[PDB]
Amino acid sequence: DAQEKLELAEKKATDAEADVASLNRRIQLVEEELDRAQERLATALQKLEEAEKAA
Amino acid sequence: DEDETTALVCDNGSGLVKAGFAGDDAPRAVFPSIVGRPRHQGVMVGMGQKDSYVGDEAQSKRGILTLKYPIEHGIITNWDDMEKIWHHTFYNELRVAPEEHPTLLTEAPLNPKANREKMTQIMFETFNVPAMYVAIQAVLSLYASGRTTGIVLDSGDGVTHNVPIYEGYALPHAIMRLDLAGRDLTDYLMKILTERGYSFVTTAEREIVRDIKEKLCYVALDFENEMATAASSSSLEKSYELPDGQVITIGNERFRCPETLFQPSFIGMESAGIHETTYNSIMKCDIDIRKDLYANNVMSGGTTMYPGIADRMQKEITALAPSTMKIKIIAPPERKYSVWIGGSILASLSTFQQMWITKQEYDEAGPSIVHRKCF
Amino acid sequence: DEDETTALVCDNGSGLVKAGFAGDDAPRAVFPSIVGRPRHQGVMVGMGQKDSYVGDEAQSKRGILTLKYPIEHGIITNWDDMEKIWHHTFYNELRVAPEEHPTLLTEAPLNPKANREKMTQIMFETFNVPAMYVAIQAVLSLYASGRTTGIVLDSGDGVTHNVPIYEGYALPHAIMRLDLAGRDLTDYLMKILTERGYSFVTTAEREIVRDIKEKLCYVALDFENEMATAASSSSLEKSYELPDGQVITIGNERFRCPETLFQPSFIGMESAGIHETTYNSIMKCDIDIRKDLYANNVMSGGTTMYPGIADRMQKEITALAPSTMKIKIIAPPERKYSVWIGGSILASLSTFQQMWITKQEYDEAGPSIVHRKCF
Amino acid sequence: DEDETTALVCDNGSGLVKAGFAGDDAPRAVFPSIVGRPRHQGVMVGMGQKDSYVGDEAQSKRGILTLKYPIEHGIITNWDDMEKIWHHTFYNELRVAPEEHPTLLTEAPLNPKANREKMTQIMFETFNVPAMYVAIQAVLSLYASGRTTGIVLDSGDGVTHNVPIYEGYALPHAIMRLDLAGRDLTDYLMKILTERGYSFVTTAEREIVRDIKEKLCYVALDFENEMATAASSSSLEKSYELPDGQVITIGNERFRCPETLFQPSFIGMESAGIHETTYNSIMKCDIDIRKDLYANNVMSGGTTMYPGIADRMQKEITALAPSTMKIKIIAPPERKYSVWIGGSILASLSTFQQMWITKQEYDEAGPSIVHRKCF
Ligand SMILES: Nc1ncnc2c1ncn2[C@@H]1O[C@H](COP(=O)(O)OP(=O)(O)O)[C@@H](O)[C@H]1O
Ligand SMILES: Nc1ncnc2c1ncn2[C@@H]1O[C@H](COP(=O)(O)OP(=O)(O)O)[C@@H](O)[C@H]1O
Ligand SMILES: Nc1ncnc2c1ncn2[C@@H]1O[C@H](COP(=O)(O)OP(=O)(O)O)[C@@H](O)[C@H]1O
Repeated sequence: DAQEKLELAEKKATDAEADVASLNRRIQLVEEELDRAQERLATALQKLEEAEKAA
Repeated sequence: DEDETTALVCDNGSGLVKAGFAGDDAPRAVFPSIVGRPRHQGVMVGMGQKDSYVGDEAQSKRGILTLKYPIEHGIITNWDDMEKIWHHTFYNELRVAPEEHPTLLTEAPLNPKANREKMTQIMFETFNVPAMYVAIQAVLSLYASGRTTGIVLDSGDGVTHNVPIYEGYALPHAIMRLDLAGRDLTDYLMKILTERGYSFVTTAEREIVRDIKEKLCYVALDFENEMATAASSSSLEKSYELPDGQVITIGNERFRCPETLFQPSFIGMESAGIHETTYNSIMKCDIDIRKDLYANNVMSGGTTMYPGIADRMQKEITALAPSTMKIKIIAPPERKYSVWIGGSILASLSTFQQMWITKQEYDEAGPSIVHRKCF
Repeated sequence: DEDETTALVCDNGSGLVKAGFAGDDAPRAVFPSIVGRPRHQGVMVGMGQKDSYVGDEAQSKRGILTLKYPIEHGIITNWDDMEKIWHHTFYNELRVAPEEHPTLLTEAPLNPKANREKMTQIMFETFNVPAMYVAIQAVLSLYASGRTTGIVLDSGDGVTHNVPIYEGYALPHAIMRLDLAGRDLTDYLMKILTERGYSFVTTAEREIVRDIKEKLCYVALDFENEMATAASSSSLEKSYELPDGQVITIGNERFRCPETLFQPSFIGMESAGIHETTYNSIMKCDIDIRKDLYANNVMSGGTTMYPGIADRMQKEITALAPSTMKIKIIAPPERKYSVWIGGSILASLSTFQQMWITKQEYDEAGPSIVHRKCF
Repeated sequence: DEDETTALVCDNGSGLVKAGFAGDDAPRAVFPSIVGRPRHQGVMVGMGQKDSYVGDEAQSKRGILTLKYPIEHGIITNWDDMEKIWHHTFYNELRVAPEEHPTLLTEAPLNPKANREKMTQIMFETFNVPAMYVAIQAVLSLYASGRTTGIVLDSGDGVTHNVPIYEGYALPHAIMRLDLAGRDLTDYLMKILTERGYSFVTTAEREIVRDIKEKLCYVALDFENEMATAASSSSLEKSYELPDGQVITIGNERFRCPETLFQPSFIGMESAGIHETTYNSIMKCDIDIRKDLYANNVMSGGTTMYPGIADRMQKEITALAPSTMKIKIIAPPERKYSVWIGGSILASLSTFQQMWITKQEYDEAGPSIVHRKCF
């Protein structure tokens, strides 16, 4: 029972960790898309400056 | 004793045989791959003494027996002894036999052809199995691990294969066959324990050492730090009681033996080590494959039970691998028993029911059929 | 999902296929013009796995696939692969069955006749489209770019067509079709990346080089001065992330490849380059046409997406052109999508509804009807 | 020991180094491209024993050495071992000190730039050679074969460059570089010999398999029919004497090894074979060139010595080629030694005496000079 609870707790940890990792992958994918959105925003804003400058 | 009309599964190596029936998640029993024979002439009447001992009988009576192992670095050469082992396994102890069930046996991907030919032949001709299927250990290792993609580190008794699979396909040029496994680690430990004053020469002694290793030894996350302390202080030693009343303690030898996997030069082997062979099985695959294999490094077989191996192999590969990317090792409780489990999965999958050789096709074609029907 | 029988529009090249519906301003989906096939032997079972993969399926599973495209230098030679691409495009991503929607496909003005004829046949016989119309890519480029007059510089994956149009009329004697394209740039870049120590010889590697080119390469305005510093310092290098976490840095190769457009001899082509070729299309037109073509050089297609290309082309053309005359380049953001967009426009215009081949006229005449009804 | 200050020629392949002096018709000596190192702990005192062995020393003492090749797929990465090989080659065995002789080295045209730059740097800075010239294998092969025009398909140990030349001119857009060479053919053979019960995994074993291959293997002009009988009977097997008194015979493995030249998929490469690359190098050249390259298909490099290769390659191209055209293979006994011979021819031509970099220009410019003065 300690061992089964352990396999279950270890599984919970494995799956929770699988999700710590899946979440970190999504966080980094989203943070990367965010940083990229912000790089692309800074670019869009710089290109906006070029467009306004063009205006 | 069983009434489930399913396939039977066995993983047969140079040390142990795992066996049970397909559809379950574990072997029913594990037997030594041993046919034991007396090494002494009996004198007294009423002392028993068999002409031969099989599996666990041979191991239990080993103090007075010579123990023969039929499998040489993954290949069965002594088919007669394996037939005895299989009879005992199936008929006497698992209480289920091939005569009434399809049977799946395993081998390494580059195992010499004669092995799969004899495994197929013995089940059909001496056990009268209705059907056969010789499986690839790499396939089974990933099924049992929940993967279609990954590196299989199948560290067995006589050979470590190191073989990648991607999306269910083999990547054979990236296989790093290695002549280092659990039996070589046992032989090395016998020699370094001899250095400590406890010589081990006989096969019964080899079995004592294998027991010491399995309970006392580890690889270490950081070899040099454990070594420097263990080689300098008794605080790193662990005791084992030998079956004669002596007590043996082991210090840096406790990890130097297991270290051989990372440093094969310890036993005179020409090899880069298990972590570089793992790295090359990933690196020799195409660049849109490499990333998935790095993230899916899968342990199977035994030796995977050494403390520090799942953490160390991940450390050694991530240290060689590029940054940002996640490197992960899969090392479940099914460690060392996962090949058998994979065999159960493959044998029972509905997607596999057309892969079986029936005792129709076999009888007309002969054992060469294994190359037409299995792989 | 549409509330009207709007025409379906697809722009199919040797690179990618852009598809969507008439009346929109962008494709609903973009696919590589690829059908992928596994190049490895399956080892595991119950893995799914297709005989062939199409479009994005082929790209997502590319690690083990050889990827082939049906279109060479603007012409479909493998209609079976285009049929698969179109079925996927229309039914899975656009979510439409062509049976209830007329379809507009495109080709270059001097594209061999078999292209427009086979495209017409497949949409009428395998998709049962109610009507067909094969458009001129140059027409579509002019609508999308806001012109009736100018030189269409598509410089695509297949060919650069260089075609002058005045007041919406072809000036075909002045079309300078040129065998200089985006697919040759991909090939050139990998040869110079080989010089740097990075080998790109497999399909996955080829597509990676294409991706490197698209994100890192440029033409700039002065090759020799740009090379003088790019060849002397790491300060002009840019890192590209390879899928396995490793990187490649690219230096003067970053522009030496794109330079091929101005110097076609880099890929063994007998040509003066795109600026002179554009100039010649203008010079082969009457002098009362030339003034409007000089002032309206219009970029479409792809490769026109290299930094410095609109500005270098204006410089290189004005340098060949007579003085007094104003030379200008139109290079809209509708780059790479403008031919598809023009397709959407031609299909949505009321001025085009009489131009369709119906699935009546088609069966009475056969697919050769396309040469009487389209252009 | 020479009586004239002739140039030296040294053909440093990924396999072996052929070397001698310019103007001759053969290398004076052949050394492996190997530096060997002991993989064992010394037991006896006063035994001499080197830290590293070079060339023929490395093979002579190989029983306990791991043998490494400084050159991988044609490119030098370990310049220190190259310097050791060159010092031994030039000063101990060929008896030509480079300080008194100009030196010519060889390489594929797409061999990454570091190769030609590092080789030039070492001969000028560690050997003080008065002049240098790094030559291209395609040039060298046509000179050796008596041609100005033809396809050079160098099926050597490292990488195959497949380069067409017409009237002395490179036709670079038609170069098909393939990541398949003799070293991979050997590796394939080792895996299939393992399948037959002969496992070769250490250096001594690897060098032996290469020797077995060289004496026993052939291409077969019909793989499937040859395999049908090779796999069925001992009548198509050939024996080899192993150094330890054991023997090996080879059956279909005898031809399956070279078959990888026609089927690169055997080692995991995405390629249709050396005859498709040869075909494409002819086909991608101008239409008035194609006829001359079909009639002048030049086999070069090693592996050209597998029986039947000269004929199978003519058959394979003829099968792809248009009718009317004459397809012909050039395959002199000067095979495998053709690059060295071309070096001898080229180094001594009056037409080449202006191509040498002197050790003046070298120091003013540095080793990067090779990219301006040689190729
Ligand atoms: N606790 C352990 N510590 C160290 N090594 C182990 C341990 N358990 C298993 N191994 C090793 O693995 C071997 C058995 O694993 P296994 O992979 O199931 O062999 P096989 O594939 O031939 O059936 C043993 O010989 C032992 O040397
Ligand atoms: N930034 C870029 N740099 C270099 N080449 C580009 C860039 N963008 C587009 N191209 C190239 O243009 C081609 C796509 O042109 P496209 O007009 O969309 O094909 P199609 O005519 O069939 O619609 C590809 O070869 C692509 O690599
Ligand atoms: N009879 C033969 N059979 C098979 N392969 C051969 C034979 N002779 C030579 N080769 C192979 O060719 C390679 C030698 O490459 P080589 O062309 O000589 O490079 P280099 O021009 O620099 O000397 C080795 O892999 C060798 O085993």
